[PDB]
Amino acid sequence: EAADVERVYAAMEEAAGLLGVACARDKIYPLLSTFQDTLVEGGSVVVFSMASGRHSTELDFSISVPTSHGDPYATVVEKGLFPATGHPVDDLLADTQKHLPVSMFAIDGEVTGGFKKTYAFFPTDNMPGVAELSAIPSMPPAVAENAELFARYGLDKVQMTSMDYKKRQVNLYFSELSAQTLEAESVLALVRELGLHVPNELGLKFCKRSFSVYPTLNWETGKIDRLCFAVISNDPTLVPSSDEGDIEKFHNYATKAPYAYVGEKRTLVYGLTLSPKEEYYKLGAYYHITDVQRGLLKAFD
Ligand SMILES: CC(C)=CCC/C(C)=C/CSP(=O)(O)OP(=O)(O)O
Ligand SMILES: O=C1C(O)=CC(=O)c2c(O)cc(O)cc21
Ligand SMILES: [Mg+2]
Repeated sequence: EAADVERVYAAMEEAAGLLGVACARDKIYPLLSTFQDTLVEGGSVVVFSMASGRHSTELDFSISVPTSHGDPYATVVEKGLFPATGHPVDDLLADTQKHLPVSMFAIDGEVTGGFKKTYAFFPTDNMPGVAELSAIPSMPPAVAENAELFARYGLDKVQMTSMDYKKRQVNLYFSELSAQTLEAESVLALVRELGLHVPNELGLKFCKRSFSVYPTLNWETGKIDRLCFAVISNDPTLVPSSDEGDIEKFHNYATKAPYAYVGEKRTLVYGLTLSPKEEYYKLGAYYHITDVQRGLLKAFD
């Protein structure tokens, strides 16, 4: 429906406007049109995310895509929206759906850059482990090379994976995390092994509240690029930052970002990302939600 495309895009501009970011329609409209059938409210998920520091001048969007519509990356490449990297990443999404059960897909882009990634959701009652994932031919070798470490910290079940075709990186979204894993002692030990920024008390408190944790890996080396802790909540003041600027900006976004599910509070997903020399903050304000998010809020918020 051409109507849904316009509705979604307008909302995207609205979310971007709050951050002072302009949307490149030539890069966005073509993509929304291609997946116009998924933009229908009901069982669709759409998120508009902001980030601090370096990525403060950008705005990302995530749109769920049912598997019934077919491999999303095969679609964008075939439609000439994105060029094949020529690397294993081009086959990872196809191989994943070829080796494991995928319950849903998702496309991810940036308002000025365009399409950049896809997601592969697995059945909650049948999520793969690190072993099954590392077996995928096109999966980064780093996944297998970090299997022991993951097990040592209770990172086993993965609710989904994402592929960034531009940076050639893979995220593993671990789920069903144990309290032990999120303990301050466990978190510090983990970050130290990965050589990442050491979170302070505020950061540690956020980690403990996390419902999901995801490391980013690459095909070049076996070193994890970064690790992100995600918290889902209806609370608009959870940004784990001591910066007056972040406190104000994230709160503004969390209370004004567009959303269609009027009748309920805005679903928000905050992220604390730790990189080798620093940490930055993220916040996804959901424009479309489903029972999945509703269930997560009841369980972790
Ligand atoms: C349910 C849907 C459509 C997906 C939401 C997207 C999601 C889980 C956010 C992770 S992405 P992100 O936090 O931006 O981190 P990076 O790709 O930069 O590593
Ligand atoms: O945003 C969601 C989301 O909307 C639903 C999820 O199940 C999920 C997950 O398992 C892990 C994540 O890092 C994020 C999410
Ligand atoms: Mg993003």
